[PDB]
Amino acid sequence: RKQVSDGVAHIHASFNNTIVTITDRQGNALGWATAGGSGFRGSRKSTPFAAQVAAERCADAVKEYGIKNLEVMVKGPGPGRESTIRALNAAGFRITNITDVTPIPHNGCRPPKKRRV
Amino acid sequence: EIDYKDIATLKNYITESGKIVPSRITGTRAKYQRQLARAIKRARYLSLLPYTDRH
Amino acid sequence: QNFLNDQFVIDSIVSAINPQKGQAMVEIGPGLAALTEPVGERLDQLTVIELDRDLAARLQTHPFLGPKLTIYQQDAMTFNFGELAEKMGQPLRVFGNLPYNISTPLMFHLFSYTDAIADMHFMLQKEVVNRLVAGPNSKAYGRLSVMAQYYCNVIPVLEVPPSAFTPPPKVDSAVVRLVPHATMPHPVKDVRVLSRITTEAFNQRRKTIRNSLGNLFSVEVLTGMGIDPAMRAENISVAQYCQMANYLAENA
Amino acid sequence: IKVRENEPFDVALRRFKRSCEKAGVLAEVRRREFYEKPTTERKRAKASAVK
Amino acid sequence: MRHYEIVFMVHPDQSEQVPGMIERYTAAITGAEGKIHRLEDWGRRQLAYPINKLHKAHYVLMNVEAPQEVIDELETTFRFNDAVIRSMVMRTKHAVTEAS
Amino acid sequence: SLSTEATAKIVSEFGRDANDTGSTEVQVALLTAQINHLQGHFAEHKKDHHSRRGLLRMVSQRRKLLDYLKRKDVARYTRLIERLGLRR
RNA sequence: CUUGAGUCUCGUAGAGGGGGGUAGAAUUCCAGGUGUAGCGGUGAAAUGCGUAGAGAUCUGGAGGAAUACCGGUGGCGAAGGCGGCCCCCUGGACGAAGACUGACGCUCAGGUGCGAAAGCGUGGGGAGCAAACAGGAUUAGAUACCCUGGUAGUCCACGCCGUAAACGAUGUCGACUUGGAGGUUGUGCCCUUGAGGCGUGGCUUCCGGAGCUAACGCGUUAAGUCGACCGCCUGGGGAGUAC
RNA sequence: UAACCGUAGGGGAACCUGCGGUUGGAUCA
Repeated sequence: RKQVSDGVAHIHASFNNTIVTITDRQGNALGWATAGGSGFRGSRKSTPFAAQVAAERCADAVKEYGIKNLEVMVKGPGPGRESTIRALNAAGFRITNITDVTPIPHNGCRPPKKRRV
Repeated sequence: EIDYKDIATLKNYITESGKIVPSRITGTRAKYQRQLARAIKRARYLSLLPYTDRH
Repeated sequence: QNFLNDQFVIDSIVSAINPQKGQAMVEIGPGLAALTEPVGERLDQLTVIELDRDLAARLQTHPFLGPKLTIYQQDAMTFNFGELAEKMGQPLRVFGNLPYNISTPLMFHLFSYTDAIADMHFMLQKEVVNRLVAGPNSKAYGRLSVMAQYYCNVIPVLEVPPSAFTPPPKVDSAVVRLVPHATMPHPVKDVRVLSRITTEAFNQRRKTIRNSLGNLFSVEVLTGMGIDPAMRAENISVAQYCQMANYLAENA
Repeated sequence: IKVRENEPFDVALRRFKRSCEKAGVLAEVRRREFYEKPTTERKRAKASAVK
Repeated sequence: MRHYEIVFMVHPDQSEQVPGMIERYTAAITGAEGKIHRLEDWGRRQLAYPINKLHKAHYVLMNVEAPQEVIDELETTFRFNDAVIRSMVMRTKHAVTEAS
Repeated sequence: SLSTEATAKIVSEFGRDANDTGSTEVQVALLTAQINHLQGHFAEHKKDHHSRRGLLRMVSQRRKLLDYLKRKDVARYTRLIERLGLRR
């Protein structure tokens, strides 16, 4: 019941899952979505056409205000960097600026050895 | 080229990410490529030029 | 899984065990009866513990072994040996080709029954046998040496190459004999404490006991006992470890 | 990476910045590092670029 | 002696001190058997990034020639001076004059 | 390395003539300087080995020259080792 | 005596070394705001973290390690190795007009010194990563690979240890011997009118001729033709072990 | 689970794991 009018939307695009939260201008949570919470779980998610149905769920929780326009914050790779923005363009929302906020360091921390099969 | 104040002749050797353009798509005699990059680095401290772009 | 198949090796183990009529013998993992057959030939009765139902069924139909065998189709890890000793009416002579996987927990399981076991003859990884028997001041000496030697006289028998098994294991094997002490040379009030001291000492074996056992014994206490605080876990005798266990029991 | 356009439309322009960073210098990190594995495979893959 | 080139950026809301700061430094250099063959006031201007907060600072150049000794004295008065946000001074590379 | 006002200086002190930057008497002496001067440098840092390699170079290189003088004019040797306070 | 070797002058390029500063991106953590039932992970899963409010998101703060792009078939170093920007101390290499010394040189058992990483001692530090260790999973078993954690260690100082497939698996120095395409750096010259064109040195890639080679292949940076000095080999196992 | 060398720790046993180097690694990584 605040009517933020316009607020950026973060798209935490990951591999094992993807989640988009339609925060406000300053950066306050107004409504978040989630593939894991979008019916199918396990790992069936991930896929782009699976995240789209997730972020689209926001237009059902963050619609209580009246977002007439909003930007997009895509972070991290994975099947949900495009899908999300698309579903949002159809949901009825607008757009003000697309950008990738993926954490790209300068050889700072030393990543995990991991995987070796 | 050997400087940083000549910020005018630098925005060309970068992009929307302020990243130092390769020498592949420049063929800047190499010897000059070295100098060209050195400027963009030190020049970024004087906030004359940007490091990243998101901030 | 690794079935003993070499005839000469087999003979050598049977010779070492020396089963005599009237002894109550129990084999863990008879498998394809490599030892069961020749041991059983010397006895009137013999008990076996076999998890593989397929191989257990083949023992039962052996024309000479069958009539002699009591077969327990269960895991030896939680088998009540103390109760079996009561039924046989005498301490048990335990033997077997043990899977590397369960060998150490099984040995401790057996140790806990003290009196109920006359002796043990097991095939183990060669490096395990070396640790079991090791004395102070050597690489192989560790918590297992101390605990095993508290409970038993440790007697190396045979070293056995991979080619003796089908399929061959990846490492050398050895047979060891373990004999619970008739008279415990260094009795301990409470073994859990001995277990605790050795764990603490050997988890930091590259530190002096002053450092590794400092949470448990002051330097004054160590000095009073005749133990040098500059020594490391592996320099401390079985006797001294037991003296530390008793101190910690008589004083905490 | 900074998009912005007048006349609402979901054209793209987005894969334009997708040529300098993006999922590349990302997966580059992802798992472990490299050390000797790169200086080598980086100097062998170079051989490839000849013909 | 050895040439130089120091460009100090003083806090945006302390510009009025910039002119005074110059006289001190300059005077010292002259009183150090040195020379000053370059100078310019860039004033205030937007920054690439909010270096040390804000989004603007006062810029000034130099390109002296005084002996390293006396210039090493500058790093101190420069650090212990909240006015100046950032300090950056390169080496000689032969006398630089005009242009910029 | 060394300053011109010094290198071109000393040369005019050991040279049996003028601008004889070749003369052993000269070159040799020119080496002691850069050596003694560096000793104060190596006193600090220490770990700086790659610089000492060059230090040792000029040292042995200097000796290679001293042996020569002894094998070309006995006098000049003992006549120069003093002006440089060498031998220690 | 001057062409070997060296000195002087003046330039050039460089992640060569030692010290001290400093910047920006990211991680983790601490605090607070928004907001709400999931997050994380895998082939799946599970351990784990979540209603004591996570994850996400945003603001402020603390700290440590490493420096995207430039970055290359690149450069410097005796080797090992050496990448942000700045200053201070310092080594070597190369070119050019030249000027100077005058065989002062090459190699080098023993000797001295330098040595990746792991490891060791004392004292600091500790974000990420990660032997040990602990859970979860896989499996016939799984003291593993995989997953959730995680200690030494990795970082600093100072001292020790001296090994590596310390590899070009090819000792150092010098003289000769068809060619082709390229890289990097110096210099001379050319309507220097140009990106540019012609030479002449240093270092370096790839192809390849004669020759060499058991073959693979090496091929002016030779494993070709020669000369000086040094190290080394003499069947496999036992054994780089015992004493 | 590419292998091997060094070094370290661990384990019935080959061997597993970490750190650095190597090609004496297959497939367009």
